[PDB]
Order: sequence, then structure tokens, then C-alpha cells
Amino acid sequence: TLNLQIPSPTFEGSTGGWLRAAEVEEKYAITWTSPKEQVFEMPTGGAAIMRQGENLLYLARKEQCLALATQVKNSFKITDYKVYRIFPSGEVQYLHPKDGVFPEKVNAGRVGVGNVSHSIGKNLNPAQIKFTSKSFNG
Amino acid sequence: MISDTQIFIALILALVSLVLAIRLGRALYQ
Amino acid sequence: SHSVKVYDTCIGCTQCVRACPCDVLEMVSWDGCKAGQIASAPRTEDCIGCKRCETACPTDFLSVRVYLGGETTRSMGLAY
Amino acid sequence: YSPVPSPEGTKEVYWETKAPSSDVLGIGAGVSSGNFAASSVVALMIGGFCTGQVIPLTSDPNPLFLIGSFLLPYSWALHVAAWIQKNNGK
Amino acid sequence: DVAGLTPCGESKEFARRLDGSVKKLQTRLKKYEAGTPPALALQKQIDKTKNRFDRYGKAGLLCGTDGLPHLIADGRWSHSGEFVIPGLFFLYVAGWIGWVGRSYVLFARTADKPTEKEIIIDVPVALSFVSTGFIWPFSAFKEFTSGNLIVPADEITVSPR
Amino acid sequence: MDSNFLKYLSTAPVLFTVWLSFTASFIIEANRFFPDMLYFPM
Amino acid sequence: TKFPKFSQALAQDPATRRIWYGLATAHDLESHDGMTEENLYQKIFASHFGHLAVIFLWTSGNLFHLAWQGNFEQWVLNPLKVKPIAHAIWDPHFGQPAVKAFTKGGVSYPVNIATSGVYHWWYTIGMRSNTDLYAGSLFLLFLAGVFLFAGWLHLQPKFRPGLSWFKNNESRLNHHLSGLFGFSSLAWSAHLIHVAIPEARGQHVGWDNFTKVAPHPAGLQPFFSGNWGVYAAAPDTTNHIFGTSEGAGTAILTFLGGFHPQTQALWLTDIAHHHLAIGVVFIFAGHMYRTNWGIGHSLKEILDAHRPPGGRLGAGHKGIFETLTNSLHFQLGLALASLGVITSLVAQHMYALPSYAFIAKDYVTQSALYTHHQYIAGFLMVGAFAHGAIFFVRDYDPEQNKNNVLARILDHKEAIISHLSWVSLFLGFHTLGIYVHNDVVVAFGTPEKQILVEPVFAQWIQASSGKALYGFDVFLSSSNSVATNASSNIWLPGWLEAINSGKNSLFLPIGPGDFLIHHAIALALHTTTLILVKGALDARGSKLMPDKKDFGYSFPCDGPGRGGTCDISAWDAFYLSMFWMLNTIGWVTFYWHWKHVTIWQGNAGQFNESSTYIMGWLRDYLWLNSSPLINGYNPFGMNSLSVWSWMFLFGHLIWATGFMFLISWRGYWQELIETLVWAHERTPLANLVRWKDKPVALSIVQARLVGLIHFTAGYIFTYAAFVIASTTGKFG
Amino acid sequence: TAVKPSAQVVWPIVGQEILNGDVGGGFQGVQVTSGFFQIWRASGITSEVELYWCALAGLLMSGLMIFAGWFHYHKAAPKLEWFQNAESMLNHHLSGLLGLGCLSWAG
Ligand code: CLA
Ligand code: CLA
Ligand code: CLA
Ligand code: CLA
Ligand code: CLA
Ligand SMILES: CC1=CCCC(C)(C)[C@H]1/C=C/C(C)=C/C=C/C(C)=C/C=C/C=C(C)/C=C/C=C(C)/C=C/C1=C(C)CCCC1(C)C
Ligand SMILES: CCCCCCCCCCCCO[C@H]1O[C@H](CO)[C@@H](O[C@H]2O[C@H](CO)[C@@H](O)[C@H](O)[C@H]2O)[C@H](O)[C@H]1O
Ligand SMILES: CC1=C(C/C=C(\C)CCC[C@H](C)CCC[C@H](C)CCCC(C)C)C(=O)c2ccccc2C1=O
Ligand code: SF4
Repeated sequence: TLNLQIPSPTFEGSTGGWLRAAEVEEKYAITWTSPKEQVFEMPTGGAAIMRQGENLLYLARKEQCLALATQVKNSFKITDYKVYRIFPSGEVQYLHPKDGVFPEKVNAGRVGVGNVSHSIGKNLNPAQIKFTSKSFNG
Repeated sequence: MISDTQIFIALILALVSLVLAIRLGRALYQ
Repeated sequence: SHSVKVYDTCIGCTQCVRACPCDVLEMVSWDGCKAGQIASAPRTEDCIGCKRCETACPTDFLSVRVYLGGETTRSMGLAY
Repeated sequence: YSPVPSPEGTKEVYWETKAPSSDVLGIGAGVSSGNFAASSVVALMIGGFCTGQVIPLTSDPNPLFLIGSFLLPYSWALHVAAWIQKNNGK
Repeated sequence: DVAGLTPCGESKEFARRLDGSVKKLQTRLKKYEAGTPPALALQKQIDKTKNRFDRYGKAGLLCGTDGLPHLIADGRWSHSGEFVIPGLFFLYVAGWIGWVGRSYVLFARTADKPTEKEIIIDVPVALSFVSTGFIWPFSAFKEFTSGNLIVPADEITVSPR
Repeated sequence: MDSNFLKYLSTAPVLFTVWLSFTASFIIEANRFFPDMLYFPM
Repeated sequence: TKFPKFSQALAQDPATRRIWYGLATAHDLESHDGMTEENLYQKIFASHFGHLAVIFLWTSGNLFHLAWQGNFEQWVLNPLKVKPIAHAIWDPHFGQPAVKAFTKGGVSYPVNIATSGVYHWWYTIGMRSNTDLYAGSLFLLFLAGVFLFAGWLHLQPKFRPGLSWFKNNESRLNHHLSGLFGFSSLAWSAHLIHVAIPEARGQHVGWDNFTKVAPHPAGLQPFFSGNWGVYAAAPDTTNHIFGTSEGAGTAILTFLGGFHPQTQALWLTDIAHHHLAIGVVFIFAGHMYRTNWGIGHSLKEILDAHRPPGGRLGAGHKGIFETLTNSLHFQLGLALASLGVITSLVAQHMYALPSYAFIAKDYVTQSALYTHHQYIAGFLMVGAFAHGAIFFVRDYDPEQNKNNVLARILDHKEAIISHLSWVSLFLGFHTLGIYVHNDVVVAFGTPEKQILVEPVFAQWIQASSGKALYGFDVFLSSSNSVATNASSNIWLPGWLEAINSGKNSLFLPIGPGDFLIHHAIALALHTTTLILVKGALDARGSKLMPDKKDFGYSFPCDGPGRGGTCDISAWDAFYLSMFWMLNTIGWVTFYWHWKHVTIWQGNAGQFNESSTYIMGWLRDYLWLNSSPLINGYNPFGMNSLSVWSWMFLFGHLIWATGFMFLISWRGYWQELIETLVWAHERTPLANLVRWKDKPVALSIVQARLVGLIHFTAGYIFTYAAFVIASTTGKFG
Repeated sequence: TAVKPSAQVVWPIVGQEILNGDVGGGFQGVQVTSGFFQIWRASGITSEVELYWCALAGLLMSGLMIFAGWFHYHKAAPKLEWFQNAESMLNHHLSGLLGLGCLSWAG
């Protein structure tokens, strides 16, 4: 669950932050824990200083949150970060890491989506599947 | 030369063609 | 949303998952390769179409393939 | 996709042998190779003779030689049909 | 003569071109003192212009109504030196060049690291190769007939059709 | 002659420049001593 | 958002890309949601009806605007001095001097001077007054309404045709060859004999008297007797004044050849026998295929049976029948290629052999007609190759085409593209080398050192047609040749009189500049063919992208991986080949216009001396003929060319605008639009107003297309303004 | 006021000697627009001997600069602390490079 009462990193503000679509369509949240107070670069442009302990941040896009996660992973060795999706109705959807284990590591219970049982050169030509709802993969 | 009545007749035929074109466009649009 | 497919030429090197900026791919258990794992795309609604995964794939002609389709707010990379 | 229609009586005339089957000659499928060769020679002579009469063309050409000049291109198809029938056992 | 053109050695407009060039150089010559190096240079230019027009007029070149030599390239031997024989000279050189380059490529595949041979030329071996090109048609034809020039289609990479 | 200097001299740009200048010098001297060759003379 | 109702994926787009892509895919019916083949064919049939109605409405509008605002009744009386009016001007942004300067043609209101040549065409075919022009406009309005009603009717239930009707190749070929080509040509010959030739001889024929005014004094009795040569007796005299009975003949069918000595156009009796013969030949062609009565040829058997037994063509043409019948894009490519070839043929043959009275003296009209139809030809040929590439993407079945001719094209596509590249580089290297060589030797004061190759092959062809200029003395230029004695009694005097008179554009004299510009044209044709053929044959896949057929005919790229894949689709090959097509028609029209202006000025030696080097083209054609165009308006005044003087600059503007969509690419503009979205959202008194679609940058393919459109419009408008204003300033 | 400056002469090879135009003063060459003649007149150069000596000085300074480059990279390379003196560099380049240069040129 997303604790809304987590304090935010000390930032002086910028023009690069989230627009009206964040409060109207969807917004993203990233939390992480730091061992010390240290300066990081905002993914929207500018420098902010994260506090010692937990940090909660709001963004407009998932890619901005994951860019910040990659930055703090390769520059501060922080891997406990969690990314959530928040709707205007208040429903919070946990996004990353989805099952608690990072996607580059195999975890039990994961099912393959979009896997094709042949090589890419065995896809069908369009002329078989014109005027037909058969997929080009077979 | 051409008179006013002839131009009016051409305008009436063009309006008929406009109605037929609108009908064809509605038929093509399903 | 874009469509991401993983073909059975995948060797399970996990490079495409590490290259993904939008957390679209993940590694699942498999028996078709020596690494014992294959890439999968359960989250293609967040796929922007950047094809960093296709750049990262080391198998001769790519095992992971991105087909651009219907554009959404997430796929267009719109912060507005 | 949809079935491609043909007129009634269309058969498969694709060939990889020395000569095509006689069906490619249509209504002339039952004419022997000797008759084709004789008609080709006769058509060549009549077409060349009629053409040589109508090379000095005037404003009043003879209609009969004009019709007979069209046997000159006919003889080419006739000797091709003669070759086809000769290698078809006919 | 050919195509209604006239020989340059009897064309009056060819003479008009020569006279116009000579007067154009002479009016520049008029503004310099005799013995000055610009005067000698201009007189040498006049001599080259006269020698060029004289040489062109006695060569059997055909001149059009413009006053310039027109080349005939239909294969006739009476103008065989205008396109056919210089082209064969190119055909001598160019067939040389590619062949020696091809030879170097066949050498370069046999080295330990071919790409270093590609960027850093083996100068004695390259000089040997550029020496070899003087008999290139017969050597290339024997390479062709022995199956060492053309490779079969089943050993060449092709895209999916 | 140092072998490393010779190998540097054997590089593609140096040899390219030297060979193309050498060829240009052939064309220039041929046109200096035999100018205005529009044709092969008969 | 439900504007693109044919695409659910486009209709769910939240940005401005939805409107653009719905606009660009609106007529791409094959890609629509749930399109079936029968619905596809029926929509295509009705759309073809609508385009036919549009063509008829445009022609009726031309006829009406001439009958109302033209000077046709003045122009018929004095065709060689009165300037033809296209349509009237009513522009409220005009000042008074612009009103004064456009008041031409003998009328009291501002008018545009016609360049389309409709005056000469309508006058030649027998129209004389404004009344029949209006009646023709009414008839075409009625015909367009009839075709609109037919388009509606043939979509209604119990009238929608089946797929077997649409794919009936034999019936459609027989009916379109015998009736649409043959009987239409026979009826046009009938119109020429019955109406046009009597009106050319000063005797009025209309609907009120055409059943009582015989086209020939002997009537149809010589036709029914077999004494057809009576129709060849008493032709028009060389003293005949067109549109009058003075010097008129009584013949209706001749083959006199050459031109009428006054109009400088082809004899109308020759045109009537030509169209009669074309009708007879086409009806004979139109009885060839079997439809319902056993006799006739079968198309499938003809295609399958023509396999050469040596095996050099593989299986021959087996499977081409189903591939062609099932693919509308293969058919569209074949049709567009053939149409482009014949409109090129129209462009060459109509300037060389004009058929309309007094149009050979209308220099602006000839230039406009040639330029227009040649640009149409380039567009049609590019479209043919593009839609062939679409046929490879969407419709090509390899399994139905095993060892076919198409499969063998695909199996040696690399040889084809490599040899096209070789001949293109060959042509460009040596053509540019000769041009630059000539420039350098002319700049250094030695024009005698130029490389000037006489075009002896084409001069030999001209002599074979009877041109005695070059002294080749062969075929029709030989008085003892068997071809000369064969044709001496029928057509040789008129043809020899027309070909050996230097007063027309019949086989114009050619020199080294003509040689160089035809080899440049060959270079441009081969290079455009290289781009288009390479796009069509690599459309299904390449070494860089072997699964291209899974991605369709048009897509932006395959990402920066594998070295980078910019402009890899066949649509991108179309996009690159459009510039080369514009270049090729530019070179052709530059050559045509400069040669024809130098002949019309009586200064053909200027072209003969200046066309051998590029500086001659830049100075003596571009710079020299620009003077009346750039003086259409100046600080001293303005005249009637000013609009072209505007349009010229207009082209120079819009062409340049295309560059910005072709040089600058997407991400810069997308980030600027992010900044603009922030600016609008944060500005008071404007954030009360909100967009419904999110502003985004144009997509990559869309931006390529938009830059191409601005580029092409600038190309066309610049050259049209230049050619019309230059020809008007020098000659009109 | 009547002699066009020209400091480039071409060889006659393929007819390019036509580029040696009549620039006045009994001289043929390519007209130059770099303004060196006016600079040399402003500097007081009245003969071509002084221009020869200027060329020799330029060649010597080119050799000195290339030797200084070889020495100051390959033989005695300054440390990072030497380069990171902005105050000393500005003092020396303001007073010695621009200041003494302006003073000597005023002289
Ligand atoms: C070893 C030299 C060599 C040889 C024998 C070939 C052979 C061929 N090339 Mg190729 N090519 C080469 C070098 C070579 N290439 C290089 C260096 C380039 C880059 C500029 C190209 C670019 C190129 C293109 C773009 C095309 C060809 C084509 C062709 C084919 C037709 C001939 C042609 O158009 O030549 C023309 C050759 C050129 C325009 C480039 C030649 C560049 C120089 C002059 C050659 C290199 C000489 C080399 C430095 C000598 C060093 C050897 C020495 C150490 C001993 C043929 C298979 C064409 C084709 O597909 O036809 C079927 C074609 O379209 N080539
Ligand atoms: C004799 C009967 C007949 C006739 C006259 C036609 C006529 C036509 N059919 Mg057709 N059709 C027929 C029977 C017939 N059909 C049958 C039996 C079938 C079923 C098997 C079909 C199935 C069919 C389909 C499926 C389609 C047509 C279409 C068309 C139209 C083609 C577009 C057009 O106007 O081009 C006019 C063409 C010509 C006049 C001839 C070609 C002209 C060439 C280019 C040469 C002319 C050059 C000349 C010098 C120019 C001079 C003019 C200049 C002065 C301006 C045309 C009206 C198409 C269409 O548009 O549908 C509405 C279409 O999609 N037909
Ligand atoms: C490239 C052109 C071409 C070709 C090759 C053909 C070929 C053919 N067409 Mg075709 N056709 C064409 C163009 C063409 N057509 C065109 C342009 C049209 C329309 C304007 C038609 C319209 C058409 C129709 C309507 C029909 C054909 C048919 C045929 C086939 C009949 C073969 C035949 O006549 O043998 C017949 C054999 C002979 C004539 C041999 C001669 C018999 C004896 C030996 C004569 C000699 C007797 C004696 C020695 C002479 C002296 C006599 C004296 C005593 C009186 C044949 C495959 C027919 C068919 O079957 O469909 C496929 C058919 O019904 N065609
Ligand atoms: C004198 C001036 C001149 C100049 C500067 C050039 C310059 C050039 N020519 Mg060229 N040419 C000239 C005169 C000239 N040409 C004349 C007079 C002829 C008529 C004979 C030709 C015929 C010619 C051909 C046929 C070709 C060139 C090519 C080239 C370009 C590459 C050079 C080359 O061969 O690569 C060095 C050579 C190689 C890299 C490989 C060897 C390939 C050679 C050309 C094969 C020769 C032997 C072969 C069996 C003959 C086949 C020819 C056949 C198709 C008729 C280059 C820009 C080539 C080109 O443009 O490529 C597209 C080319 O294919 N030229
Ligand atoms: C004036 C402009 C120009 C020129 C010269 C070229 C030239 C070329 N284009 Mg091209 N192109 C252009 C504009 C131009 N393009 C534009 C605006 C477009 C639209 C985007 C295209 C689209 C296009 C496509 C789509 C294709 C080409 C192809 C080609 C090549 C073959 C055509 C040809 O004539 O070969 C002859 C080549 C030339 C005449 C080039 C000049 C050769 C020079 C003069 C040789 C001398 C070089 C010199 C010694 C270097 C010294 C410099 C050094 C001192 C620094 C050739 C390299 C095709 C190709 O690659 O075919 C193989 C191809 O597929 N182009
Ligand atoms: C790429 C694409 C993929 C698949 C689909 C696709 C549409 C097929 C394709 C697009 C393809 C392209 C567009 C194909 C279309 C291609 C081109 C335009 C074909 C041009 C043909 C010219 C013919 C052969 C004739 C000239 C006359 C000859 C017979 C004359 C000789 C003589 C005659 C009798 C009279 C006098 C002159 C002389 C010389 C004495
Ligand atoms: C065994 C069969 C032999 C050949 C039979 C067919 C031959 C051609 C028949 C043509 C049609 C019938 O022709 C019949 O009506 C024509 C039209 O009224 C007549 O033609 C007459 O009237 C025409 C109309 O004013 C005039 O243009 C003609 O000069 C005049 O001769 C024919 O004199 C008559 O014979
Ligand atoms: C300038 C530029 C823009 C900016 C263009 C903006 C977004 C569009 C401005 C057009 C305005 C909004 C309307 C123009 C109106 C037209 C004159 C007609 C349109 C209506 C007809 C189609 C009916 C891009 O978005 C772009 C994207 C990718 C590569 C290059 C570029 C690029 O160069
Ligand atoms: S630059 Fe544009 S076209 Fe090229 S690979 Fe990148 S996104 Fe694709």
C-alpha cells in the first residue's frame, strides 16, 4: 500500500512538474528509502535533496519514475523503491516491482504473455490473413 | 449570348447534381 | 497500445528487460534455452515503443519484436 | 481469397513436356500436323502473293488481296500448330 | 559530310572562332609593352590558340554551324579515334584497376587480420599486384573459365523473398 | 627507415593522397607537353 | 471521438494525430475495420462513379464559364490575334490599377487569358457560338447527375454486384475493348464526319438539321456499294480557309498526311478515318474473349500455356491469373503505368503533330499543355511503382506463385537493383563529367575544346522518317527506297512537305545539346526506376529488416538499433523517388521550353551553342527569360503578369517551407509543444479555454508527406508561373 | 587608386592562365581581397625585402610553436595545478599578452 504521509524530498520547485492531466487522467508515485540526506537530479529538470529515511515523489509519467529509480539505483545503490499508479478516484495500483521481485530476475508464478512458439521468420504473409482475422504469427 | 434564364437553368441542374452528390455521399458513408 | 512479441530464439540474457524504461517485459521460467528463462510482455499498455529492447537483443535477427499500433496517452509519452 | 471465376470449359493447359497438348489449339485440336503444315505453306504463298500485289498501294485497293494478305501472319501460327501436333503424335 | 556537318579545315565559322580568339588575346596584348613577361605570356597563349586551331583543322574533325568540332560515335572507322579508341584505352586501364584491386582483396582474406590489411596496405604486395594488371583480360578470362571469378548463388547471402 | 613510420606511411589516407597526387601529376604533365587532345590523332 | 469510424485504434487516439491519420487513411478501404471483399469492390465502384461525375462537372463548368464569361464568338472569327479568355475575375482585394491591367480580350471586365487550349479544341470539333457551349455544359451536368444517381443505385440492395461480376475478366475486357474503346472511337469518327468536317467547311450542322444535311453528296451509297474510295475524292484544297466554304473540299475520309497549310494542324478527314479505323480494330479486339457463347479465348489458358520449354522463365505465367484477379493493387499499378506511358505519348505527339486549328501558334498553350501532361505522366508512373510495392506488401502470395515470373523477379532482385545502380552511376558520372568539362573549357575561353557528340542515331531515325537535313539518304529520304515507292501514292507528299518545312515542331533539328539532355533524361529515368524498383522489391524484407511485410507498406522506422533504420519502408522509397520524378520532369520541361522558345524567337543557334554547358542553361534560359516575370509588379507599376509574378514568389516560399518538415525532425518540435502546453495551462485568462485533443507534433511519415506536399506544390507553381509568364512576355 | 591588389599567380596548364587578369601595374594575377596590401601600407612596409623578412619571421615562429608543442606535451608536460590558475592566467594575459602587445604595437 502507498502511505500518503511519507515526507517528500526538499525541492524548491520547477516548471517541469506535472500538468492538469495528472489530477484529471492519472498520476504516478515513487517511494524509496535513503541511508542519508543527499542531492539527486530530478527527472523533470533540477536538483533536489532527498532526506534520510523515506521519500515520496509524484510524477506525470511512469517512465520519469523509472528513470529516477534507475538513477538512484546506479548512483546511490537504492533498490527498495516502489512505483504506484494513482487515479483521481483515489484507487492506488501498485506497478513496480509487480510481484516484489525485479523483472530481470525469474520469480515463480509468472506466466508468459506474448510468447510465440516459432522463430520470427515463420510468421505468415499478409495474403493468407487478408479478409480474415487470423494473426500473422500463426 | 447567354441570358439570365439559361444561367438559372444551369443553377437548377447544379442543385439537382448537389442533391444527388449528397445522396451518393450518404450511401458511401453507410 | 503497441504489441510486443517474444519468439523462441530468445536465449534468456535478460538484456531487453534491463533496457526497458517503462517496465513492460519480465523474465519467466522456460525450458527452451540453456539459461532456463524467456522474456515476456504482460504490460504492453505501458509500452511507449522506444525499441530499446530490440536494440539490446543479441540474437541474430531479433527475438523480441515491437509492432507499433494504436496510440494512447501512455504510448505517446504525453505528460499532459 | 474469393473464388476467381472462369468461363465454362476452361481446362488446365500448363505443360512442361516437349510440346503442349492439343487443347491449346482450341477448335483446331483435331487437325493433323500434315494439314497444318500444308495450310501454313498455302497461307504463306497466298499472303505473300496478295501482299506483293498490294505493296504499290493506291486509293482503290483490291479488297480480295486485302483479305488474302491477312493469311501472311496466319501461317506463323499455323506452323507453330504444325510443330505442336507433330510432337503430339498427330 | 556525316550528318550534314562540314570539315573544320574549310569551315568559315571555325575561322571566325579562331579570329575572334586571336583578336581577344591581341587586345589584351596591346596594353603591355614588348618584352614584359605579361606580353610574352600573352604571345605564348596566342601561339597555343593558333596551334590548337591549326591542329584541329587538319585532323578531319567535323564542325557544325556553331563553329565547334562535333564527334561521330556510330562506330564508323573514319572517326574511330574520336570515341572508340580512347574508350578502349580507358577499358585497358579500368579493367586493370579493378582486377588488381580484386587481387588484393583475395590476398587480404588470407592474412591473419584482413581489416588491418584493408586500412594499412602491404606496399610490396600491392606493387606486385599493380604490376600484374598488364595482362588483365586474359588473366580475368582464365579466372572466369576456371570457376574462380563467379561464385554460385548458393554461397551468397540473400534477403528473405 | 623506421618500420613504424613506414607502416604509418602505408595507411590508406597517406597512400590515397600520394597516389592521387601522382596520378594528377601524370595527367598535368601529359596535358602540359601534349595539350588539347580532344581526340586520338589519325 | 468518432470521426474515424473506420478505425477504432485511430478513434481512441487522445491527440491531434487522430484527425490527420483519419484524413490520410480515409480512402484506404482495405485497411478499415471489418472490410469484406464484396463491400470493398462495391465502395470502389461507387467511388469510381463519383470521380466520373466530378470529371463531368469540371468539364461542364469549363463549358459554362466559357459560354458566360468568355469571348468564343469573337475568337472564332479571328483566332490568331484575339487572346482567349478562361474565366472572369471578381476579387475585392484588387485596387483600380489591377482592375485596369487585367481588362483584356476585348471585354470590359478583368479576365484571365486561357492557357488550356479549350478554344482550339472546341473550335476544331465544330462549336462556333456560345449557345452550343452552354448546351454541352447542360448535357454534361445532366450526365454527371446520371452518374451520381448510378453510383447511388449500384450501392442499393438487389443492385449491389457480386464478387463474380467484378472479377469477370473476359466480359469486362470484351465490353470495354469493343464498346468503350471501339464504339466510342467510331462515334467520335461519326461526329467528325457528320458535324465537325461540315462546320470546318462553313456549313452549319446541329441537332436541328443533322438528319437532312448529308456529310457527303453521294450519301451512304458508296459505303454500301463497297466503292469507299469515292469518300477519298476531292479533298480540301491548300487554299482552304478554316470555318469557311472558300477552298473547301467534299471528302470525308482521307489519309493525306502532314498539316493543313493554314491551321498548321492535322486534316480533319485524316482524324475521322483514324478514329473509324481505331473503332474497327478495337471492336475486332473486343470479340476475343469467351463470355457466354463458346467461341473466344480463355485468359487463364493463355497465361498458363505461354511457358517457354527451355525453362528460362521457370513455370512461366502460371498463377499470374489468380494473382492479378485477386489483387487490385497489381491491377492499379499496371493501369497507372500504361496511363502514364500514353500521357507521355500524348505530350510528345500533340506538340509534334497538333490536331487543333491555330494551336501551333499559341506558344503559351503548347508550353502549358506539354508541361501539364508530362507532370501528370511522372505522377502516374510513380504511382504505378508505389502501388506495385503495395501489391508486394499486401497481396503477394509466394505459395500461389511457386517458380513464377514474379518469384523469379524476387529471386534476382539483387541483380536488377545492382545493374540499375551501375547504369545510373555510369550515366551520372559521364553525363556530369561532359557537362562540367564543357563548362570549364568554355569559361577558360576555349569553346572549341568542348566534347560535342552529334546525335547521329536519332538523326538517322529522322532521315528514315524523311528528313533531308542530315544527308543520310536512307528510307524515306531516299527517292529509290522500297518504302518510298510503297508509300508514294498514299501519304508521302504531305508528310515530306510537313517534315522538311522548318515552320513546325515535326522532328526538330537536334545537336550535341539534345544528345546531352536526352542522356541526362535517361540518367534520371534509370535512377527513378532504380529507387522505385528497389523500393518495390525490398518491400517484403531486406538483410537489415527481414520481417518488413509484418510491418506493412508504410511505417516510420525500425528504431536506432542495427545501425539505424531511417526511411526503410517502401513508402519512404516513394518519398525519395518523388524528388527524382520532379527532377526528371523539370529537366524535360526545361529542355522543351528552352528549345521551343529559341526556335520561336528565330534564334535556335543560341540553344545550339548554349545548351552544351550548365552556365548556358542558367544564364540564357533561367536568367534571360525571368525579366518579364520579375517585372510583373515593380515600384514603377504593374501589369497583367503580376499574378504570375506573385505565384512565382509563392512557389519560392512554399517549396522552402517543405524543407523544414524534411530537415528538422520530430523530438525538437514535440518538446516545444510540451513547452507550449505548459505555457497555455499556466497562463491566466486562457486556461479557461481547454483543447479537446492533446497537441502533439506531426508523426514521422506525416511530416515526410507534408514536406513533400509543400515541396511539390512549390515546384509545380514555380515552374507553371515561370513558363506561362515568360512565354507571354516574349511572345504574347 | 588605380592598381588592383593581386598576390596569387596561376601556372598555365589547361587554359587557366586566363585567370591571371590585367590587374594593373604591369602585372597579371588573381585579384586578392584579403586586405593585406592595406595592412602592409599601414605598417610602413615599402619594399618586398621587408615582406621576405616577415615571411622568414613567420616561418621561424611556426617552427618555434611546433617545437614548443612537442616540448610541452612530450618532454615537459605541465600538471593540473598549473592549468588551474585562472587568476594568474588572467593577470598575465591581460597585462602581458594584451597590454604589452598593445604597448609594443603603439611603439
Ligand atoms: C577493388 C575495387 C573494386 C571492384 C573491382 C569493384 C567491383 C564492382 N563494383 Mg564497386 N566499389 C568499390 C570498389 C570496387 N568495386 C569501392 C571502393 C566503392 C566505394 C566508392 C564501390 C562502390 C560501388 C557502387 C556504389 C557500385 C559498385 C558496383 C560495382 C560492380 C560494377 C563495376 C562498377 O560500377 O565499378 C564502378 C566503381 C566505383 C564507382 C568505385 C570504384 C572506386 C575505386 C576507383 C576502386 C578502388 C580501387 C582500389 C583503391 C585499388 C587498391 C588495390 C591496390 C592496393 C592493389 C562490380 C561488382 C556497382 C554495381 O552494383 O554494379 C553491379 C555499383 O552500383 N561499387
Ligand atoms: C460496352 C459496354 C461498357 C462500357 C461502355 C463501359 C464503360 C465503362 N466502364 Mg464498364 N463494364 C462493362 C461494360 C461496359 N463498361 C461490363 C460488361 C462489366 C462487367 C463485366 C463492366 C464492369 C466495370 C467495372 C467493374 C468498372 C467499369 C468502369 C467503367 C468506366 C471506366 C471509366 C471511364 O469513363 O473511362 C473512360 C475510358 C474511355 C473513354 C476509353 C479509354 C480512353 C483511353 C485513355 C484512350 C483515349 C485517348 C484519347 C486520345 C483522348 C481523347 C479525349 C481528349 C480530347 C480529352 C466506363 C464508363 C469503371 C468505373 O469507373 O465504374 C464506374 C469500373 O470500376 N466497368
Ligand atoms: C496473337 C494472336 C492470336 C492467336 C495466336 C489466336 C489463336 C487462336 N484463336 Mg484467336 N483471336 C485473336 C487473336 C489471336 N488468336 C483476336 C485478336 C481476336 C478477336 C478480334 C480473336 C478471336 C477469336 C475467337 C472468337 C476464337 C479464337 C480462337 C482461336 C484458336 C483457334 C485455332 C485455329 O484457328 O485453328 C483452326 C485450324 C485451322 C484453321 C487449320 C486449317 C484447316 C485446313 C488444313 C485448311 C487448309 C485446307 C486446304 C489445304 C486449303 C485449300 C482449301 C481449298 C480447297 C478451298 C487459336 C488458339 C477460337 C477458339 O477455339 O478459341 C480458343 C475462337 O472461337 N480467336
Ligand atoms: C576519359 C574520361 C573518363 C573519365 C574520367 C571516366 C570516369 C569514370 N568512368 Mg568512364 N568511360 C569513358 C571515359 C571516362 N570515364 C569512356 C570514353 C568510356 C567508353 C568506353 C567509359 C566507359 C565506362 C564504363 C563502362 C564504366 C565507366 C565507369 C567510370 C567511373 C569509375 C571508374 C572505373 O572504371 O572504376 C575502376 C574500375 C573498377 C572499380 C572495376 C572495373 C570495372 C570496369 C569498368 C570493367 C571494364 C571491363 C569490362 C569487361 C567491360 C564492361 C563494359 C560493358 C558493360 C560495355 C568513373 C567516374 C564505371 C562506372 O561509372 O560505374 C558505374 C563503368 O562501369 N566508364
Ligand atoms: C545535385 C544533386 C544530387 C546529386 C549529384 C545526386 C547524386 C546521386 N544520387 Mg541523389 N538525391 C538528391 C540529389 C542529388 N543526388 C536529392 C535531393 C534526393 C532526394 C532525397 C536524392 C535521392 C536519391 C536516391 C533516392 C537515390 C540517389 C542516388 C544517387 C546516386 C546515383 C545517381 C547518379 O547520377 O550517379 C552518379 C553520381 C553522381 C553524379 C554524383 C557526383 C559524383 C562526383 C562528381 C564524383 C567526383 C567526386 C569528387 C572527386 C570528390 C572530391 C571532394 C574532395 C576534394 C573533398 C548519386 C550519388 C541513387 C543511388 O545511390 O544509386 C546508386 C538512389 O538510390 N539519390
Ligand atoms: C514494380 C511493380 C511490382 C509489381 C506490380 C507492377 C505494376 C508490375 C510493377 C510496376 C511496374 C512498372 C511501372 C512496369 C511498367 C513499365 C514500363 C513503362 C514498360 C514500357 C514498355 C515500352 C514498350 C515495350 C514499347 C515500345 C515499342 C516497341 C515495341 C517498338 C519497336 C518499334 C515500334 C513497333 C514502332 C516504331 C519504333 C520501333 C522501335 C521501330
Ligand atoms: C446477302 C447480304 C448482302 C448484303 C446485305 C447488307 C448490305 C448493306 C445494307 C445496308 C442497310 C440497308 O440499306 C438500305 O437502307 C439505306 C438507308 O435507307 C439505303 O441508303 C440510302 O439512304 C441513305 C440515307 O439517306 C443514304 O445515305 C444512301 O446514300 C442511300 O443509298 C440503302 O440504299 C438501302 O439498301
Ligand atoms: C515544423 C514541424 C512541426 C510543427 C507543425 C505543427 C505541429 C503543425 C502546424 C499546422 C497548423 C496547426 C495548421 C496548418 C493548416 C494548413 C495550412 C492546412 C490544414 C488543413 C487541410 C489539411 C485541410 C512538426 O510537428 C514536425 C514533426 C515531425 C518532424 C518535423 C516537424 C516540423 O518540421
Ligand atoms: S532517427 Fe527517427 S527514423 Fe531514424 S531510427 Fe530514430 S526514430 Fe527512426
